[PDB]
Amino acid sequence: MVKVMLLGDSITEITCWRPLVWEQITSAGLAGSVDFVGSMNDLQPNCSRPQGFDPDHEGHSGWQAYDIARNNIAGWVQNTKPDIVQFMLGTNDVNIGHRNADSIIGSYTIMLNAMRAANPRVKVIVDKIIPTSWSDATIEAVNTAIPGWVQQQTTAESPVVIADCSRAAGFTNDMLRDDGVHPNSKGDQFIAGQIGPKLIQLIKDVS
Ligand SMILES: CCCCCCCCO[C@@H]1O[C@H](CO)[C@@H](O)[C@H](O)[C@H]1O
Ligand SMILES: O=S([O-])[O-]
Ligand SMILES: [Ca+2]
Repeated sequence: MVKVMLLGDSITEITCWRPLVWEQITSAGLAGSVDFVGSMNDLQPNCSRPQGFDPDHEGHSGWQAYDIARNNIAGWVQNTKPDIVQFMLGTNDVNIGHRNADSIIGSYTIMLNAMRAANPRVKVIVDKIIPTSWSDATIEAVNTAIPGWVQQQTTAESPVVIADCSRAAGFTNDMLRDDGVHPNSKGDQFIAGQIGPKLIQLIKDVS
């Protein structure tokens, strides 16, 4: 099976886009070919769970890319050896850590280095980060940086592709919960529509 790790923070852990992506995989005829991997397996009870849903993920509410890069990622990828890694991180670096864009892209680099050390053929999706309701400018600065980072980092052996979940790709405030940070059902549909097709293409590419 193709092993996929859905790495992230609360936007991965406590949201419902992962079931939608699994549905897409199912619809593509790939549910028997795909194993979602990771240390966590919680899903909120208000999400519409497809039957057969693979609940494993590597989402952690409140965790920062800074910390994950330095303390956790090597363990997680060493334990699971994913073929594909999809992530959105950085929201807590800003809102909790008060870190800048240079910090966050640096932490990206350290995470990707660890993913590749575990698997030099890993295929990676980096998500441009959803906006906060208040259009946090350091989040946008990370988003403006992601394409250059990808250009610097992507290789034929280990491609890095972008799932653009940003303001600029259509993420509206109407897609946020009342806390101004997490996607509501509309934002989950949007997220799943950006990630799911890139993830399906990568799955198909895995040898
Ligand atoms: C720094 C932000 C860290 C994560 C805060 C997560 C807040 C999640 O909030 C929770 O969402 C649930 C639905 O998903 C609701 O059922 C709960 O009542 C609510 O507390
Ligand atoms: O969860 S509903 O507000 O889009
Ligand atoms: Ca699994």
